[PDB]
Order: sequence, then structure tokens, then C-alpha cells
Amino acid sequence: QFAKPEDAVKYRQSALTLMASHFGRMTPVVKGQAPYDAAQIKANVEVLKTLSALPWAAFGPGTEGGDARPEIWSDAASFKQKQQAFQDNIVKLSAAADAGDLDKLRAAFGDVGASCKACHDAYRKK
Amino acid sequence: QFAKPEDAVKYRQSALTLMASHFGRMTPVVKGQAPYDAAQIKANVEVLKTLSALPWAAFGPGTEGGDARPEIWSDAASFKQKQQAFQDNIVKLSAAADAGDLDKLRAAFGDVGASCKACHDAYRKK
Ligand code: HEC
Ligand code: HEC
Repeated sequence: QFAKPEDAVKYRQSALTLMASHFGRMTPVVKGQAPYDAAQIKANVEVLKTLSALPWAAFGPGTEGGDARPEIWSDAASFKQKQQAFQDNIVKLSAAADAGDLDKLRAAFGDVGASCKACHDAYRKK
Repeated sequence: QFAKPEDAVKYRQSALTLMASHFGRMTPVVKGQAPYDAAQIKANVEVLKTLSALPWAAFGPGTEGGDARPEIWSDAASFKQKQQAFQDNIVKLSAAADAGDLDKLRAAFGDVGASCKACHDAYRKK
């Protein structure tokens, strides 16, 4: 859907920005600094699930750019593995949110966070 | 969810960028330059529906910035009316996509486009 590689870069950065907000906004709830409203968390995680599928299609062949390391393309099986793992952790977060349990949510939120750090260490320029 | 107004601005611009891609990518299908796959369009419109709810929460009190005109805040009833109209047009697009009819899709896609132009003329800096 991108007329130029620059557009793919803008798209994935924008998707990632939105994901960061939707993930990050739950941190005070997970730490107990803000109240836990099960229906609010369920809705937000549903948004996060939608968003979390979107960036990966914008790292297609020939969309080198931004802070993406070339390793994303020269090691494509491994990158696909990492995004698929991350999306699996999101499914677990969605399951915790649907169940309405704050202990399961905290655990699942940590797994998501570690999936994020893992990928960045490997595939994002510092 | 925004620590500063700048973050609200970044968020809404990113959401709007994603919406533009998800809307814009259907233009060749609506014009018949690309093939119509009903299930592909249904899925994309589902993404668009999710995205199209997201920017409005980031134009809250005290998030002046970017290319937003101050009129968004000094005429808040009217702006809310415009985003709610736009989201109603998206519901119509979703209905057309679920029905799998290319004539209904074209009509609905035009209504969305006009809702977009209307809002921009009033509320976005040129
Ligand atoms: C499987 C890979 C991977 C996962 C998982 C991943 N990221 Fe990243 N992220 C990247 C890469 C690669 C970039 C660089 C993209 C670019 O600049 O083109 C990036 C960039 C970003 C950026 C900067 C975008 C910008 O504004 O330019 C943010 C924000 C970010 N990620 C947040 C997150 C958060 C938060 C999560 C999970 C909740 C996450 N990422 C998960 C790979 C990942
Ligand atoms: C109800 C109001 C409204 C509607 C509807 C609306 N927009 Fe806009 N749009 C704005 C405003 C206001 C801005 C400026 C936001 C800012 O810079 O803070 C904007 C900005 C944008 C931007 C620039 C974002 C950037 O990168 O800085 C794009 C892209 C855009 N809109 C696309 C669209 C598309 C495509 C649609 C519908 C499919 C649409 N808009 C619907 C109000 C609207």
C-alpha cells in the first residue's frame, strides 16, 4: 500500500507509536498506582491487539529505512519468529484481560515488555 | 494517557496517518483499478473502524498543537459533531463491506471522503 519505502517507514513508526501509547498507558494500572477497571482494560487491550498486527506488513522487501537494522531483511525467518512471538504474548494479555484477573495481567504485561526489549536489541538501531 | 500536550499531538497525527493509509489503500479497489476481494476489504475496513475511533481522545483540553486550529476547542460541540458524523460514515462503510457489494462500497467510500474534507476545511491549518 506504499508508493515509496519512505511511506512504509512512516506507517510502521506511526503504528509503533500508537502501540506504545496503548501498552504504556496500562503501566500504572499494572503497578497499582491507578485503579483497575476490568472493562476499561479489556477495551484497551482489544485496541492493542488490533494495533499489534499492523507494523509487520510495513517491513516488506525494500523498505529499509528509519531505525530498522538491515538484519530484519537478511535474517527474515528470525524476525518473523520474533514478531509472531510478540503477537502470541499479546494473545495472552488479551486472555488475562478477558478473565479480569490483575495477577494474570501483570505477568502477561511483563512478558510483552520482554518481547519488546528482545526485538529491539536485535533489530532496532540504538 | 499523555504526560505532555506534545504527546497527544504525536498520538493523533500517528492515528490519522494510519487511518489515511487504511482508507487510501482502498481507492484503487473503489475505482476498479485493482480487484475486489470481499474478504480482504472486510478485514481492512474492520482495521479502519478501530483506528477511526482513536484520534478524538487526543484532542482533549489543553492539547493545542500541530496543525489543529484553535476552533476545535473554542467550538467543541461542533467538532464533536463532525467526528461523530465521520464515525457514522465509517459504520456505513463497514456495513457495505460486510454485505460484499462494490456499488454500496463506492458510495460509502465517497461519503467518508467528503466527511474528511469537511472537517479539514473547518479544523485543520492549511
Ligand atoms: C518484532 C520486532 C519488534 C517488536 C516486538 C517491537 N518493536 Fe518497537 N521497533 C522495532 C523496530 C525495528 C523499530 C524501528 C522502526 C523504524 O524506525 O523503521 C521499532 C521502533 C519503535 C518505536 C519508535 C517508532 C518511531 O516513532 O520512530 C517505538 C515507540 C517502539 N518501537 C515501541 C515498541 C513497543 C512499546 C513494543 C511492544 C509493546 C514494541 N516496540 C515492539 C521492532 C519491534
Ligand atoms: C473530525 C475531524 C477530522 C476528520 C473526520 C478527519 N481529519 Fe484529518 N485531521 C484533522 C485535524 C484537526 C488534523 C490536524 C491534527 C494535528 O496536526 O494535530 C488532521 C490531520 C490529518 C493528517 C496529517 C497527520 C500528520 O501526519 O500530521 C492526515 C494524514 C489526515 N488528517 C488524514 C485524514 C483522513 C484520510 C481522514 C478520514 C479517512 C481524516 N483525516 C479525517 C481532522 C480530521
